[PDB]
Amino acid sequence: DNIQGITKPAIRRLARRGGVKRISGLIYEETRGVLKVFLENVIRDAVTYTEHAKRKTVTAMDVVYALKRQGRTLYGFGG
Amino acid sequence: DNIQGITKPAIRRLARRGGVKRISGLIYEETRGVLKVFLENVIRDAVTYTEHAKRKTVTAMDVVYALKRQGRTLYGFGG
Amino acid sequence: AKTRSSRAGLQFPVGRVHRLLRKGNYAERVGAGAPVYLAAVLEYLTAEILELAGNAARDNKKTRIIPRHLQLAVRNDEELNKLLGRVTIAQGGVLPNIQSVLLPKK
Amino acid sequence: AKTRSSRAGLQFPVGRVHRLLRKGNYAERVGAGAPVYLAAVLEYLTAEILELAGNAARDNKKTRIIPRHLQLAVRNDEELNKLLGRVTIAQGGVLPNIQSVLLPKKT
Amino acid sequence: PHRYRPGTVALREIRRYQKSTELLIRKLPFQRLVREIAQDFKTDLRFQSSAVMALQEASEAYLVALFEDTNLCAIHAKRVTIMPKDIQLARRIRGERA
Amino acid sequence: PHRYRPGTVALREIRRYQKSTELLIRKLPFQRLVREIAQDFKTDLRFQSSAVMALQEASEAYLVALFEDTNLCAIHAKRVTIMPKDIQLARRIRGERA
Amino acid sequence: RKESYAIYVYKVLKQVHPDTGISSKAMSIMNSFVNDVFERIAGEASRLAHYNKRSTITSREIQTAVRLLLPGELAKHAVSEGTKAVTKYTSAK
Amino acid sequence: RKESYAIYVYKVLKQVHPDTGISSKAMSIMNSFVNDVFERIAGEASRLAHYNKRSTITSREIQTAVRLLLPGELAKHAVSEGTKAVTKYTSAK
DNA sequence: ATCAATATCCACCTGCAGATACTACCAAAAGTGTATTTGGAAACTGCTCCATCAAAAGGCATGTTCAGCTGGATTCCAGCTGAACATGCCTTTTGATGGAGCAGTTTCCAAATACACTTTTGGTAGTATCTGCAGGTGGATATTGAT
DNA sequence: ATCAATATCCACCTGCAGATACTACCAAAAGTGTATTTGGAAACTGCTCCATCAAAAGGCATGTTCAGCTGGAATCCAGCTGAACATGCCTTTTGATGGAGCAGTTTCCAAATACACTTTTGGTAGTATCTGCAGGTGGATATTGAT
Repeated sequence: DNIQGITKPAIRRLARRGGVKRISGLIYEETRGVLKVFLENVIRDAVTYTEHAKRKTVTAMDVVYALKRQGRTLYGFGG
Repeated sequence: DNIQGITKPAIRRLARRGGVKRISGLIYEETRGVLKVFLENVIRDAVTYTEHAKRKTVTAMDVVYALKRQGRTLYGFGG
Repeated sequence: AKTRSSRAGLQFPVGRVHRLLRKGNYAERVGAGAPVYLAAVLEYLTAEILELAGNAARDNKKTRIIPRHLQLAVRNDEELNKLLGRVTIAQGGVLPNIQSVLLPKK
Repeated sequence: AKTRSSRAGLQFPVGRVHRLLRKGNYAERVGAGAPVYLAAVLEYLTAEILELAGNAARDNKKTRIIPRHLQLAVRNDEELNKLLGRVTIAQGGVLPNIQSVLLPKKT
Repeated sequence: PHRYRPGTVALREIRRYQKSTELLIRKLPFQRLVREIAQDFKTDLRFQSSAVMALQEASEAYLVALFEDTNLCAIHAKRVTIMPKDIQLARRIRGERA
Repeated sequence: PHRYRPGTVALREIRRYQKSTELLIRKLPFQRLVREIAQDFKTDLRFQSSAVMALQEASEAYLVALFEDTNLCAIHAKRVTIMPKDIQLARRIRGERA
Repeated sequence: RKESYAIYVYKVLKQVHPDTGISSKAMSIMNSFVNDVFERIAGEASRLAHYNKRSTITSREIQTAVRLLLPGELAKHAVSEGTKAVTKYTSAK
Repeated sequence: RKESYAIYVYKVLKQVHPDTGISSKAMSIMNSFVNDVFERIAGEASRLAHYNKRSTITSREIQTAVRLLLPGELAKHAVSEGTKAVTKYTSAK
């Protein structure tokens, strides 16, 4: 049950960078739900690349290739 | 003028298809401008594809290819 | 000499597809299970939409499928509607849908 | 023997780029001026961004460009920001911005 | 003297138009608009009836959906009337502007 | 004693966090989450530090980017407190649901 | 010569709904639909191969592709239909 | 051996800003930038060429790509440096 | 709850726009058989780096209290937006209709490919010594909130 | 405005992680030169379909009056949520073992390419007939809105 590892303090910090001044009580669970879904979607694609490679190790390129498929391109890890 | 040719009645019809029930007076001028930007962005590439092909006629394909790279794929006009 | 589409038990042209994969520039080489596999996949997906679209037409008192029917078939199916999420079907219109709060006060 | 890059008066490797087009499998053939042109644009683009990042770094009293500087440079420029709007730069952060309506009191 | 309460016909127009698929913008005015805009990128151009037909089919489609999300924004404001700022918010969240 | 009025520290914090670039989620908690979720898809997987690190860079990048659209939705509602339906209007208009 | 999947579409139509017809415009949309999916799949496959330093685009590559591209249930079946045709084709001279 | 554009970016770096360094972490981000754009352009070029039944990617292909892909003012300047370079390269052999 | 005005539905009908059909014609496509070629699966293995464990410590999460001020509920009213006409201005049809220029076909030459060889180089592996700045510190200046 | 509490700032600085400097080795990369092949521009032009008219029809956009009802404002107050505090856990940092598995390299055959010859087919064209359904007429009935 690690989704609760995203402490209330962390989500509040993310929101401050988002420029949010006041956070409602229910935003904490709503957010964990959104993160779980974002992650679940990226890891699927990433793991699909890993399996296809016949590898047992999810590499950083696999995550990067997975992100580019979601139209969420990342820079800083070999592309 | 021409962008002004897109009448209030047509925009009301568009909005209606969209499910809008009440339309503020300031919406019409705001709409035409959003529309003008759409077309400019789209035609600009349709024309670029045209020129690249040494033609003086914009072909349906030219527009489809344009819409495809704007991420607005359209089915029903070949290709 | 029977055709590959037959051997694979398919309608779609396993041959046309193969030719397209080459002339399409996707790789230096192309296996043979590939044009077959890919061909089968295209057919299935075709059947899947046409099926729903027929329905749409029947349940509309019509025998001839038209764009409206393909639009209602796709937009009403979670799977397909996602596959074509950023796709616009010419002459399809939109799904009948009015936000609850806009209905007569009643 | 002069390298093709010099012949073109460029820093970016016309030879390497030409190689990647063939391996990239983008077409049957690849004309000699394709890589030349492409490498030319690649250089201009990295210069245009490094120029802005270099300044960002100066405005922070730093002398070595890190990722935050790349981020500031791209988000502050209307055009680079459009070319990389679906791009996320690791360790870059975000532009300082606080919706007005959230600022205290009045006057 | 018969008269429908404000909003009764509009609601009736909604049902009517979500049933049809016809283009809702007038063809000749639309073509004029396109032709004029195009002039800005290249003098004297010709257009296939179908290339304009495509253009119109895509932009009407575009506007409709923007109106859909715009409506969503109005409602979130606890209003029923869509307004300029409702379109602004919708477009700004979509990445079309800021 | 002395205490800042409700809202002052929040701003201090926005200014602060918008000025830094470090990750805002604890490292280990995050990894157990990635490992947990991957496993529920394929067992016996392994991750490169950097692979775990890329996901976090992305994840935070995505949520920060989302809280902003959310924040705009609150304001549009003449509020300053983001609520769940704010995050939902944002994700719906973004084309991630409905 | 202008190619088009329009006639193989027509054949598929009939196994599904024999007494159902299809309008020209509709047939056009359907062709546009087949070409789209073709490209979207082939392309993702092209990519896979390159990521793995491979010159060949095999059914192995097309399968993973369909998995990455198609949603839940759709992909499941698309895979079976695919593994079927490849097998029936390999086990037949 | 893994190729990078690092030595070249650095060359360009010392041109625009003579006394500025770049962390390896940022050099990495720049390397992804160059490659991203490389892929985007070559792609448009690849596709641009198909819509015309052409089998060769020439500077004319690459040039339309840059216009289609790059925003206004950036593209205007990008197209110049590009021609200027080709033209120069042409007049030497 | 009753009653007049309308909109809306449904069953039936007719005509033509466009779907269906029989037949021929053929260039490009797809199947076939043969000789050369090579991608990338195997199998053995070197060595990178991932999972793990031990440990100390203090940063930071947690749980609580308390009251500031936000959000939600509520009333209210001026004025904007919808409905309904009156009215005529312009989009639409469609048929004709020359004619621009898209698309077909023949030409032939600059330019790409293929291949053999030499030569320059960017990447790495081995060490080794600088250096920009993170993070600690002290103290003068600036913001905030109670009065 | 006065002022006491905190945060903010910045000069000042030291330690070390990360950047910079050399020396080597070298396999792949990039340049040179020649013969061989061909994609696509260029000039010619048939005919497909686009820009223009003519030209009443009446469809439908526009100006206008009127009042329903909504959006914006002003009030109020329960309690939600932010700030500050105590407290102690678990994450971060350091560090090293053992070995899983990723990645290099050599061996080599099952499948792919390259041709050439042979047979099939899907697209283009006429030329003729046929059918789903759009659009029109009623007449019934549901819906709306005033009483």
